[PDB]
Amino acid sequence: VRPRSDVTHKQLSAFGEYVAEILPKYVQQVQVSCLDELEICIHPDGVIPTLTFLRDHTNAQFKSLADLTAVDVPTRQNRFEIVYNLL
Amino acid sequence: ITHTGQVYDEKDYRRVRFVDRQKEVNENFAIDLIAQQPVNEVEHRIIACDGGGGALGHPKVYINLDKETKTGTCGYCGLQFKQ
Amino acid sequence: SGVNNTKKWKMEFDTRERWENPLMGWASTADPLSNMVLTFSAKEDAIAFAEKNGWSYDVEEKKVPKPKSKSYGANFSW
Amino acid sequence: FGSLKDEDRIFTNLYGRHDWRLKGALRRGDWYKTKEILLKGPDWILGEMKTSGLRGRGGAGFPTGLKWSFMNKPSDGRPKYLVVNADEGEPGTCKDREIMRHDPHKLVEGCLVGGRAMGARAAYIYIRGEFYNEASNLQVAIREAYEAGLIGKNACGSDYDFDVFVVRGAGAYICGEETALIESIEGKQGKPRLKPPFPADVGVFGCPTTVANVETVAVSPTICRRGGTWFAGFGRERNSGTKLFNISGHVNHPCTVEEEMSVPLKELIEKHAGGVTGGWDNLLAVIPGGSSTPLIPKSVCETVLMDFDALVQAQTGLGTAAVIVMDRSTDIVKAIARLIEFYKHESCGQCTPCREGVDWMNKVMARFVKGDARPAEIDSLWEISKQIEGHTICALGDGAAWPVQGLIRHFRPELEDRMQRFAQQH
Amino acid sequence: YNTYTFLDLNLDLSKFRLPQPSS
Amino acid sequence: PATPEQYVPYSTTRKKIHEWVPPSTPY
Amino acid sequence: PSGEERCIACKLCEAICPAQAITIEAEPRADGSRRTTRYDIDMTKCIYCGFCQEACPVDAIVEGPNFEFSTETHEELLYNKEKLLNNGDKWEAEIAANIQADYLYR
Amino acid sequence: FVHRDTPENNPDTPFDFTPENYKRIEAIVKNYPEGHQAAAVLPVLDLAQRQNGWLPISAMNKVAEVLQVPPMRVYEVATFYTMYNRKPVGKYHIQVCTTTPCMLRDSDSILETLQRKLGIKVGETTPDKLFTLIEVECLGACVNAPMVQINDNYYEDLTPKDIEEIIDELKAGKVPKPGPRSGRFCCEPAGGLTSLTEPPKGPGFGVQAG
Amino acid sequence: SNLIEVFVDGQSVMVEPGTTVLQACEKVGMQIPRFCYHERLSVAGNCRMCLVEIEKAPKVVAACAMPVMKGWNILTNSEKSKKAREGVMEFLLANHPLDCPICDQGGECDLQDQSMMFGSDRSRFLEGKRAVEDKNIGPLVKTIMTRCIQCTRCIRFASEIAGVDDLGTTGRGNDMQVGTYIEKMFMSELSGNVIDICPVGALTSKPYAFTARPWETRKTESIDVMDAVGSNIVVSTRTGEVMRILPRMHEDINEEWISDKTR
Ligand SMILES: Cc1cc2nc3c(=O)[nH]c(=O)nc-3n(C[C@H](O)[C@H](O)[C@H](O)COP(=O)(O)O)c2cc1C
Ligand code: SF4
Ligand code: SF4
Ligand code: SF4
Ligand code: SF4
Ligand code: FES
Ligand code: FES
Ligand SMILES: [Zn+2]
Repeated sequence: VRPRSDVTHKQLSAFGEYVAEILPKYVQQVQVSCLDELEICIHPDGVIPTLTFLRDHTNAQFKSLADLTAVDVPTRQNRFEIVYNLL
Repeated sequence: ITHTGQVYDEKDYRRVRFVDRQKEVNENFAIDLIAQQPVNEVEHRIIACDGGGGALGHPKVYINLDKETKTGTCGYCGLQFKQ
Repeated sequence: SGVNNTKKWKMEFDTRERWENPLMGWASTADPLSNMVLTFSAKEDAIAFAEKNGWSYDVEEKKVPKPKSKSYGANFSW
Repeated sequence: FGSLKDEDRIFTNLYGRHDWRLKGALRRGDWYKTKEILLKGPDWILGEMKTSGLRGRGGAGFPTGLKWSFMNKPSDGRPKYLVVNADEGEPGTCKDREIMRHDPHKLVEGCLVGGRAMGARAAYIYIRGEFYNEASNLQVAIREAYEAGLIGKNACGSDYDFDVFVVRGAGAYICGEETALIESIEGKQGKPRLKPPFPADVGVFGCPTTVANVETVAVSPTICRRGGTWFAGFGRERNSGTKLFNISGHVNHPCTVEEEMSVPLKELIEKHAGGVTGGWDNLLAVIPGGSSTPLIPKSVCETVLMDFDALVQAQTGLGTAAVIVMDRSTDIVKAIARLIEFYKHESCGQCTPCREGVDWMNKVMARFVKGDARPAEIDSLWEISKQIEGHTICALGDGAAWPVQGLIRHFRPELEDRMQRFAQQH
Repeated sequence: YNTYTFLDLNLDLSKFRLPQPSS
Repeated sequence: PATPEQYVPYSTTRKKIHEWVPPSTPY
Repeated sequence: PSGEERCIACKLCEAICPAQAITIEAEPRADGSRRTTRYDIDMTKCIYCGFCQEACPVDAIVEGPNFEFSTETHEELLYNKEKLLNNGDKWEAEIAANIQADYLYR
Repeated sequence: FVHRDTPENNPDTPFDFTPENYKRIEAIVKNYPEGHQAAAVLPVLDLAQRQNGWLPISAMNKVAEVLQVPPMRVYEVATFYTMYNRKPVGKYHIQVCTTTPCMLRDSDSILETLQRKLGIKVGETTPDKLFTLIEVECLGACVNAPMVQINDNYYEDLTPKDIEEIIDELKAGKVPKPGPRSGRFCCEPAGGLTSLTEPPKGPGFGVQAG
Repeated sequence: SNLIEVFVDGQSVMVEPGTTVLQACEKVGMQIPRFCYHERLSVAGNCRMCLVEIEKAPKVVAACAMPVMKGWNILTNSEKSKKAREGVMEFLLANHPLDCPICDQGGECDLQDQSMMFGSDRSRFLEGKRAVEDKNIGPLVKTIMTRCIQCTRCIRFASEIAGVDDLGTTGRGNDMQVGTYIEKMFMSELSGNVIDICPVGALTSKPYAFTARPWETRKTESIDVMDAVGSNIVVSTRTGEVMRILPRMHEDINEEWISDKTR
């Protein structure tokens, strides 16, 4: 059974609302998965704005880019789903 | 000829392979070695067959030696059991 | 009787030559697009991909079992 | 409470001592108000049983009146039917054997009294094949009755028509089930059906049908002819009326007495029948309703009287009210073990739970008697037991689980010792 | 009693039984 | 407690097909 | 021991072989029994991962302690059922000791 | 449950209801609704058993014919019920009740005595084909827990010596007083009736205007 | 509008009166694990592997035979209906012979899956298994019936689709054996369907005995040319030779069945 701490789900969920409030124009959906990780889904135009806010904001410094990858779901109209993981 | 045929027809060009060479063929056919084995007589209607081992043999299946007409044969060892 | 493998639309390609390797007797092939089975979620999204890539399609409508009424007692009538 | 008066004992010919035949029956005056009763109306007859509040005299307990009320609904062009199950495969049910061997007419007029209550065209009586003797006695009795014109078209000088038939059982306990008997009559294998199609709506030969324990059919005419309320007074609350009690095993004088219901369990062996062989303290346990019901240990024996409400409080069932008693010289574990052997040799095998589950408990129970099995296995049989209890198509799987549950519930220390005994001698 | 007596009683109560419906 | 014996592969398969053998004498 | 091949052509060992190396086309062997007519490893695709010795429910296919079997040619590595069965008719004195030595841990 | 055709027990044997039997056959049918001759299987199969105890595959097929049913139907009915015997039972088929009620009354105690008297294992016919012993289950006469059923005789409260008297009477002579032995009759509290000795109240009594 | 409303874990679907509880789950999209229930075969209730729990109800009901009533919410993934499957699967497996690497319905088993998804991680049956005696039902069906879960699909098909009532159950108790009391071959067209309809691999196809294993078989959907009904069929090909032809469902032409000739 998982030892998932609930503190994290909440803390991060709260950041997800923070990011969604700070950037309403580009973020289409924010969700904390049950693996306790966060995912902010942004319109493609928000790629440089959203990542700059995270790289340079005192309450959310996300200095390193862990990876950039693109899942290809052929069904979706916009097949590629570029995903940027930041630390 | 292997226990499963395979013998090349004289005309088969697939015979060059063995020239200056030979053919890997196992002389110990299991069709016969298993026939060179005593039908395992038993008292009970049904019998087990762990493959002569626990965890070192084959999955354990119970065979119904219920009809002398037929010696049950565990599908794994090919061992005939004589009621 | 599991119906979980009959729910998503697949786009498989034509079946070309599957022949025998002379040396070991294995099945060999020259169709690069042989093991290809793209999986979509609707007729609309599969026709789109095929048209997108320039392949010819042969859509086949879905065949869901119709509802067949079943009752336990019925087999007790006379 | 107890000490049912002979003047209140319905089956007066019990123990024979009278002419089970018609002339004995006439002195019994069993056919006294039959014409009137039928004349009164079907609605009058069901009013009588509703007032009686009689419960099912077979192993299952349900209001008798409501069950009969169900097929009192208007005919849909299929002849309604009556099925009387004289099969009593359950151990200790020699209860019914009495009413066929003796006072067979009691059941014959029970059939027509009951018949007009459900408007049945005809009644089929399924006696156990073993009771060839009993089967011979009843049709002699049935033959007498028609000769008289008591049964047949215009039965008892009345508009109503009834025909009564006897069907041969073939040594199956499951043929005793509400639905499976129907299938046996229908001539297919004796395998119960599911309850969604309730017997009333779908039936013997696909027509509406109803099934009653022979005791249930037999008391109807007397409950209506006599005062049903009269009977009601005897019972306790929902429980009501006298039900025959059979006491067998480890008692000085084993006998079937129709003494009143709601009897203290300590009282019926002590006062009637025979006091527990060896003394009332030589009672390892009591099986109140027969093999299907869980046995209750002495500690609770004297405490609860015999009635279905009191027993369900006690976690046991009145059932057929067959009292099987065990002294301290018995092997509680081997006793129940043969009842599981009783059920592996008998369940139909139609349903997965019962088929493998009952065989699985039989194998574990045999090991338990030897003591070969370890102590941890004992609760695992607990868990196997409830898997069978709620999942079975019929009640027999219900019935197989209860004795196992009783042995673990009250005699868990003894089984552990048998566990211990074998481990010590290695 | 004898093996055939139960059924012979049935043989006898045939007439006693009125007609049976037909599906 | 150069060699001629070289493994050479097969197709140990029993040939999995059968061609019509034409009729032996003409018509 | 009797002499009966242990392989009952399950196909539980190419369905896991990640290098996709094994082809075990089978038949009823005319005793009514169930055995291979075909078995194969291409030892130039295998990865010595032992996912075939731990999946085999009968202990037929093993992965022996040889590591001196280099070859001057490509064909001597595409093992057939008879270069694996007489191979197993060679090391069985040396395999079984190691199976019996590790069976508990497995 | 498989009928491997044997010269004795096979379709070859000819089975046919005696002119008298066929009569009985019809009687049964009419009991059931018309066009429901199918139900006649159990009762009829029983008369094939009445005719002959063996009831071979031939006899079952015959039953199917008479009732117009599919043979498999009849085969299923015969296999399910213990009452039917698909093998030749002995002349006197002794069945000993060994459910817990009887056991506690030493029903098994009877068994040992009968095995010795018949001098044979439990479950097979005597060489004489005289008797066949089987460990049958509850017979519904628990009150007299010691109990054995001999071709309907259904004896009760049997003790080793009791069975002794009974088995000897079967071996030489017939009809050995079938029924209980102690004189407890059927379900009599052995000590005394304790009930119903006040003579029956007669008709009309208690009517209470229903 | 005689639709009656019933809740599938809340989806609140509306269904015709007389639809079974199993059928109600299907329209929401849930699948009741089932054995002995086939859509075009009569409901029998033999396995009871489909026990579900309608709401605020005392006991589990058989989704194959219970007519759904008004406003009963089915709870298909409750803590109870899983103990009603974790405990049935305990039983089917208990008397089962472990020869899954013999059973050519290896990956085509509706009994390993349901065990592998809804059943139990371990076994508690420390006792002795049973064995039945292999008989010959023909040259097309190999009945290794020690595999049989007494689900009576075979008996029904043999009696309701093919009108050949040769098959039947014999014996009671755990001894029930589903077969032909006397050894009479099951000779009829429509015969091979029994293979496809027995979820267990007790009786399977004798020609396709051990030539393949289903994960490998590449499946191409084509048409029957042997007869003019033009039955739909799926040709299962491995490495380029056809290994088996089994039916694929066409409501109008062959609804899940194909002839003995075209298989
Ligand atoms: C396995 C089994 C055996 C049964 N045997 C009998 C029986 O021998 N006699 C009987 O009256 N009821 C028997 N029953 C109960 C019947 O199913 C049914 O509930 C009862 O006969 C109805 O009678 P009542 O409503 O008059 O009590 C049995 C039930 C089961 C599950
Ligand atoms: S080797 Fe082991 S696994 Fe591979 S097939 Fe033969 S038996 Fe099945
Ligand atoms: S070891 Fe070689 S063969 Fe065995 S599985 Fe890994 S790769 Fe496939
Ligand atoms: S059926 Fe064949 S495959 Fe499915 S479980 Fe039983 S054995 Fe394994
Ligand atoms: S054979 Fe297949 S179908 Fe017939 S019962 Fe056994 S399992 Fe169910
Ligand atoms: S147990 Fe033998 S009489 Fe019921
Ligand atoms: S599937 Fe519901 S009864 Fe077997
Ligand atoms: Zn073996």
